[PDB]
Amino acid sequence: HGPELTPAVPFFQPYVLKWAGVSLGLVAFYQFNSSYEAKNGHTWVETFFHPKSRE
Amino acid sequence: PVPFSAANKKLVTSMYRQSLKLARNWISNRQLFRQKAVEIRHKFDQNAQISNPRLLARTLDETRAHLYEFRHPDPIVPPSFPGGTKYERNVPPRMEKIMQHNLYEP
Amino acid sequence: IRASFDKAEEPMLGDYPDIDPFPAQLKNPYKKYDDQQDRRNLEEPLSVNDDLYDMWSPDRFTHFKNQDALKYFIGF
Amino acid sequence: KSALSAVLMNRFGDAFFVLGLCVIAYVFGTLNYSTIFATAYLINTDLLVLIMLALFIAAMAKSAQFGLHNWLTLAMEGPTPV
Amino acid sequence: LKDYYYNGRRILWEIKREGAEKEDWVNQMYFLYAPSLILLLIVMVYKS
Amino acid sequence: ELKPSSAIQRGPLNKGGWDAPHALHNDGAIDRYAHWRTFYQERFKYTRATGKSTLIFLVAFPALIGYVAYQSEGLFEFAGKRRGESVTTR
Amino acid sequence: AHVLTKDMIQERIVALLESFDKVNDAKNITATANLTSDLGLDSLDVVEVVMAIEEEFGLEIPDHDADEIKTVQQAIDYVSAQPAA
Ligand SMILES: CCCCCCCCCCC(CCCCCCCCCC)(CO[C@H]1O[C@@H](CO)[C@H](O[C@@H]2O[C@@H](CO)[C@H](O)[C@@H](O)[C@@H]2O)[C@@H](O)[C@@H]1O)CO[C@H]1O[C@@H](CO)[C@H](O[C@@H]2O[C@@H](CO)[C@H](O)[C@@H](O)[C@@H]2O)[C@@H](O)[C@H]1O
Ligand SMILES: CCCCCCCCCCCCCCCCCC(=O)OC[C@H](COP(=O)(O)OCCN)OC(=O)CCCCCCCCCCCCCCCCC
Repeated sequence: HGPELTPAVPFFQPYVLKWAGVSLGLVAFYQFNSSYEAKNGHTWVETFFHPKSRE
Repeated sequence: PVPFSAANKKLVTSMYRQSLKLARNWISNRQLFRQKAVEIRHKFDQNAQISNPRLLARTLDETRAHLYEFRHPDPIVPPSFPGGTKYERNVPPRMEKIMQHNLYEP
Repeated sequence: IRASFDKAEEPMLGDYPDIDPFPAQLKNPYKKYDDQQDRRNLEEPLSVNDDLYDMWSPDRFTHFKNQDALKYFIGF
Repeated sequence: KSALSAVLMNRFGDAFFVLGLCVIAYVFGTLNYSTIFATAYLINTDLLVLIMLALFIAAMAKSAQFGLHNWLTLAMEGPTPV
Repeated sequence: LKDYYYNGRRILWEIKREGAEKEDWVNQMYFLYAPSLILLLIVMVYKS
Repeated sequence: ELKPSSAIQRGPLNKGGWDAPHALHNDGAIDRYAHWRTFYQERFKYTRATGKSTLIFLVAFPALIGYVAYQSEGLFEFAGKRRGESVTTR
Repeated sequence: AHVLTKDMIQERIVALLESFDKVNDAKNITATANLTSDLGLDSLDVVEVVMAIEEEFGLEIPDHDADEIKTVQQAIDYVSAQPAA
């Protein structure tokens, strides 16, 4: 009846987990910096930006 | 160029094949086509009693030319055959196990 | 041999068999080849400029001569 | 071979659209529809003939006019709903 | 020993079939190369 | 009486590793055709078709687009122009 | 879908031959029958029936395989050799 089946596959493959986790972490981190900018006037990552002054 | 033979038979059996098939795709109607098919059937039957090689070859080569001029752009082909539209859609892959090229990695 | 550029590369070949170029499409489809798709037997000598006479080459129409067809096209 | 011919016809038209796009970004300094249409009536007409001829060769290649019609008929090797 | 491992793996522990395995490069390409590259992305995005 | 030393122990060279089984059936005709095309230059000779191609693509076409490129250097500005305004300079 | 079998090719090729008229008669037909000699055909209405049998099955024949189906049985297994119907 209907279509013939093939064996069962798990949904959360390792690449699904890896790519989804990295991109969701990057979007969450971007929203965290936009959260932190409104409270403190500056990004959380520009805390770590320490270049010398131009003069 | 040859009287009653197997090779002259080969030649004009294939020529009758060709003119029947070639008349097939000009004519849309069924009974116009079959009037025409009985007509060139008559044309083949008025010949085939010639015993000369001279005018047998002369009639042979000019009916080859007369066959050449009434050629068609599209031959009617069935689609799963090499002129057609279903030809080589899903060629089944041959059953082959994997040959390996590296000792360490697949 | 047959084409003018095939004639043009005649003096450059040496130790090379100098095939008559024949288009791979205008071969019979019903003769069984080793590859039915390319219409080629397995050790058959390849022409110079063989990719102009391959199956993957242009379609190379059969019904009109090309000078005739240029006359008809510029005509219309 | 039919998909190859279709995409190379379209790519002919794409080359002419890249030409017209370069002249758009040169003359108007932008690509936005609002700025280009706000300032279109002022621009010289030979410039606009050059731009619109390049964009028309693009449109003529994709919408399949007489110089370039060969790929529509040669796109029936794809299936019916395609 | 490496020779006896990999030639047995090619012809044929040897007589099993499953997928959990780590090849020699995945230790310092997923855990050092890839986070350094994502770090490079983040430094470019917030440096912009 | 001049023989390299008794204390050499020289032996054969091997590349080492695994002999991968043959994934590809060689074609003698394709290999001969491709070896003929790769080394085409050592059998290349000057002919009339060669001379036509050499003059057309090495001297004629460079001279043509050279003439076009030097004639048209400071001709065109199209930056901000209007109807009735020149777009060339000379 | 639609399957053919060899019963069907049999009762179609014999159906085709009983409506042809330049055969000798309608009951010396069987699978074993030479079209040349048994059914009294000339060398060109064996070609008219090759044209009829190739339009009948919806298939097409090159010239070097039309010639050799001279029996009815060779015709039946030759038409059964192809996947198209
Ligand atoms: C491996 C490649 C190496 C790299 C290639 C780049 C090499 C540079 C080559 C291009 C080359 C032609 C060479 C011809 C032979 C080609 C040989 C090819 C290889 C042989 C192996 C183009 O120079 C000429 O090109 C002519 C072609 O049209 C043009 O002539 C016509 O006029 C036009 C009026 O506008 C018309 O528009 C055009 O239509 C006309 O036709 C001129 O534009 C130009 O004079 C070289 O000339 C160069 O020479 C120097 C003088 O040293 C020039 O600067 C000078 O410097 C002081 C010095 O004394 C002078 O005091 C000073 O006054 C001057 O400023 C350069 O500026 C340049 O000119
Ligand atoms: C001024 C604007 C208005 C102009 C209107 C009139 C325009 C007329 C000129 C139109 C030119 C269109 C673009 C030409 C490229 C098209 C390429 C193409 O279509 O390739 C098709 C060809 C397969 O075609 P075919 O085998 O016949 O059909 C298969 C379907 N069964 O594919 C192949 O065979 C693959 C191998 C050949 C690929 C093409 C290689 C030669 C292409 C030369 C084009 C050169 C263009 C640039 C010339 C100037 C260079 C300085």
